[PDB]
Amino acid sequence: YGFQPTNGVGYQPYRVVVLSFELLHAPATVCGPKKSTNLVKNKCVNFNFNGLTGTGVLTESNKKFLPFQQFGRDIADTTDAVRDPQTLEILDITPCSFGGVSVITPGTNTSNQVAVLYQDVNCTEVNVFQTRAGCLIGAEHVNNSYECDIPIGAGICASYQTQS
Amino acid sequence: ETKCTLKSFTVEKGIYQTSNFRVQPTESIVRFPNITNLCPFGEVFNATR
Amino acid sequence: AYTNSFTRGVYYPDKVFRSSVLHSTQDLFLPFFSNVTWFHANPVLPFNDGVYFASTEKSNIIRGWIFGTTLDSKTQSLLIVNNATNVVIKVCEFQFCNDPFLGVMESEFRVYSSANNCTFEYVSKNLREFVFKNIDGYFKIYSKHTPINLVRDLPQGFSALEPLVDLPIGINITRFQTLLALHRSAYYVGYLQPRTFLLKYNENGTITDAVDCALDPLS
Amino acid sequence: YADSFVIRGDEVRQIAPGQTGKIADYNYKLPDDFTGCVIAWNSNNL
Amino acid sequence: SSALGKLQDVVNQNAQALNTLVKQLSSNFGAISSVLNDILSRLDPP
Ligand SMILES: *[C@@H]1O[C@H](CO)[C@@H](O[C@@H]2O[C@H](CO)[C@@H](O)[C@H](O)[C@H]2NC(C)=O)[C@H](O)[C@H]1NC(C)=O
Ligand SMILES: *[C@@H]1O[C@H](CO)[C@@H](O[C@@H]2O[C@H](CO)[C@@H](O)[C@H](O)[C@H]2NC(C)=O)[C@H](O)[C@H]1NC(C)=O
Ligand SMILES: *[C@@H]1O[C@H](CO)[C@@H](O)[C@H](O)[C@H]1NC(C)=O
Ligand SMILES: *[C@@H]1O[C@H](CO)[C@@H](O)[C@H](O)[C@H]1NC(C)=O
Ligand SMILES: *[C@@H]1O[C@H](CO)[C@@H](O)[C@H](O)[C@H]1NC(C)=O
Ligand SMILES: *[C@@H]1O[C@H](CO)[C@@H](O)[C@H](O)[C@H]1NC(C)=O
Ligand SMILES: *[C@@H]1O[C@H](CO)[C@@H](O)[C@H](O)[C@H]1NC(C)=O
Ligand SMILES: *[C@@H]1O[C@H](CO)[C@@H](O)[C@H](O)[C@H]1NC(C)=O
Ligand SMILES: *[C@@H]1O[C@H](CO)[C@@H](O)[C@H](O)[C@H]1NC(C)=O
Ligand SMILES: *[C@@H]1O[C@H](CO)[C@@H](O)[C@H](O)[C@H]1NC(C)=O
Repeated sequence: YGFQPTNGVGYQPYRVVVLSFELLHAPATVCGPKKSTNLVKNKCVNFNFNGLTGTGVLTESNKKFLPFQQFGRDIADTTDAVRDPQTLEILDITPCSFGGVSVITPGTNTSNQVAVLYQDVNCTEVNVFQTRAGCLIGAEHVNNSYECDIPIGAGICASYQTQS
Repeated sequence: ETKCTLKSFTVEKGIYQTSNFRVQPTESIVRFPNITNLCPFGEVFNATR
Repeated sequence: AYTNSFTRGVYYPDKVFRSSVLHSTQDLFLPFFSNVTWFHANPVLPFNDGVYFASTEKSNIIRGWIFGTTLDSKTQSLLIVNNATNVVIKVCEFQFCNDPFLGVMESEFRVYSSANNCTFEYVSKNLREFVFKNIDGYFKIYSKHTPINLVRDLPQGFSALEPLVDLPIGINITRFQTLLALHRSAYYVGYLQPRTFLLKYNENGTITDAVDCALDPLS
Repeated sequence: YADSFVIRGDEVRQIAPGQTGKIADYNYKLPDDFTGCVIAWNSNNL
Repeated sequence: SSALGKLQDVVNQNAQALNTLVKQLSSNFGAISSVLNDILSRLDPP
C-alpha cells in the first residue's frame, strides 16, 4: 500500500483488532468485572460474598481466622461468620429476628379486648412490657400476685380485671 | 385473626398461636476483592506501530 | 530403602474455619503408618492420585519438581523451578533431559532444551512437606515448613499442611520427577488414597490431631 | 379461544407449555398451566 | 459431690434428635443441589 494523506476515504489506512474468545476444556479463566457495594451493618440484608449467599444481619466480631480461611461455620454446619474480600475483616452473621404471635383473649363472651405476645423478640423490633417469653403489648404490669389465669410463661400470667 | 384460625365466631379465654412474624431484608449488598488485573488493553489498542 | 510415616500428610481440605470441634471428612489422604519410599542423593516416578513429598536439609539441593505424562514434547507438562533467586512456575511443551538437573561460577540449568508453545508463565535442619493433587483442571499444592532438630531423617509428630497455590491448567499428569543442585565446587514419596478422617480443630481453628478411621477397630 | 396465525416452519415447537425461544419470549406465550390443543399445518401454497 | 444418668439421657436424646433434624436441610434427596437459590438460578421455572 502506498498510503498518502490526500487519499479518499476507503483508501486510507484502518487499524483492525480481532478478538477471538475460545473455550478449550480447562477449569476457568478471564471474566468480566464483579460489581460491588458498601458495607451495611446491623440491618437484615441480603448479602453475597463471592458466592456465599444468604440473608441476615452482619456485625463485627472477635474471631480470628487463618489467613487462608474465608468463612466460618458452626456445629450443624450453618455459616455464622464470613470474611469480606476487600477489608480483610471477619463479620458475624445473625439470622434476622422471627417468632410466633399469640393473642391473649379474656373470652369473646366477656369482652373484645386482646393482648399480643411476640415470642422471644425484643420489644424494639415491633403498655409495652418485656417478659422472658417475649414482648407483650396491650397488658398492664401490676405488682400483686394472683393465682394463674392464662399462662404466659416463665412465671408470668395474665387476667381480665377491673375492665383491662 | 383468632376467629379465622379457630374457624368460629366465638372464642373462649386462652392464649392462641395465630401467625408467625419475621423481619424483612432492608436492602442487598455484594462484596468481593479489589482489582489488580483489569487487563491493560491500552497496549494492543494503544500501540505506536 | 523404605520407611514408615507415623501421622503425616494432613492438609486443610477446605477454606472453612472451625472452632473447637471434631469434624469428619472424606477425601484423598496419606494413610497413617504407611510405606513411603526413601531416596538418597533421581528417577521418573508415577503420580496416579496425588503425592506426599517431604525433604530435609540446610542447603537447598531440592530445587523443584517436573510433572506431566511424557515429560517431553508432543504433549504439555508443568515445570516448577527455583534458582537461587525465587520460584519459577512454567507451563510449555518442553524437551526434558532424561537426567535433568542444575549445577552450582554457579552456572546451571541443564534441565530442558525446549520451551515451545508456553500456555502459562510465572516468575518473581529443615523439613519441607508438600502435597500435590490435580482435580478438574486445577493443580493444587499444599505445603508446610517445619524445623527439624535432626539433619536428614523423617521425624515423628503432627503438623497440618496449608494450601499454597491453585493453577487452572487443564494439563494431564501421569508422571513426575525431581531436580537437584549438583556438586561442582534425602526425600520420600507417599501416595494418596480415598480415606475418611476425623480432624480435631483448635479454638483458633487449626488442626491439632486426627484419627484415621480405617487403621484398626479402636479407630 | 381460537388463536390463529402463521409462523416460520422451525418454531412450531415454540408453541408449547413452558419454553424459551425468540418466538416464545417475545411474540406469543402460553402458560405452563395450559389446557388445550395446538394444530399446525403447512402453508406456502396460500 | 464426687449418678444422674436418667436425667442426662432425656436431655441427650432430645438434642440428638434436634441435630438430626437440622442436618437434613443439606441433603438432595435426588436433586441438583440442597439450596433453593441454586435451583432458582440455573433452571427455568418449568
Ligand atoms: C483495597 O483497595 C483499597 C484502595 O483501592 C485499599 O484502601 C487503602 O487501605 C489502606 C489501609 O491498609 C489505607 O491506609 C488507605 O488509605 C486506603 N486507600 C484507599 C484509596 O482506600 C485497601 O487496603 C485494599 N484492601 C485489600 C485487602 O486489598
Ligand atoms: C488509549 O489511551 C488513550 C490515552 O490514555 C485513551 O484516550 C482517552 O479516552 C478517554 C475516553 O474517550 C478520554 O476521556 C481521554 O481524554 C483520553 N485520553 C487522553 C489523554 O486524552 C484511550 O481510551 C485508550 N484506548 C483504549 C482502547 O483504552
Ligand atoms: C356467655 O354469654 C351468654 C349469653 O349472654 C351467657 O348466658 C353466659 O352466662 C355467658 N357465659 C359465661 C359468663 O361464662
Ligand atoms: C433488648 O434490647 C435492649 C436495647 O438494646 C437491650 O438493652 C436489652 O438488653 C435487650 N434484651 C432485653 C431482655 O431487654
Ligand atoms: C412495683 O413494685 C416495685 C417495688 O420494687 C416498684 O419499683 C415498681 O415501681 C412497682 N410498679 C408499679 C407499676 O407499681
Ligand atoms: C513396603 O513394601 C515393600 C514391598 O516389597 C516391602 O518389601 C517392605 O517391607 C514394606 N515396608 C514396610 C515398612 O512395610
Ligand atoms: C532464574 O530462573 C528463571 C527461569 O527462566 C529465569 O527467568 C531467571 O532469570 C533466573 N534468575 C536469574 C537471576 O537469572
Ligand atoms: C505447538 O508447537 C508446534 C511446534 O512449534 C506447532 O506446530 C503448533 O502449531 C503449536 N501449537 C499451536 C496450538 O499453535
Ligand atoms: C487425559 O488422558 C485421557 C486418557 O484416557 C484422555 O481421555 C483425556 O481426554 C485427557 N484429558 C484431557 C483434559 O483431555
Ligand atoms: C491460639 O491458641 C492458643 C492456645 O490454643 C491461645 O492461647 C491463643 O490465644 C490463640 N490465639 C493466638 C495465639 O493469637
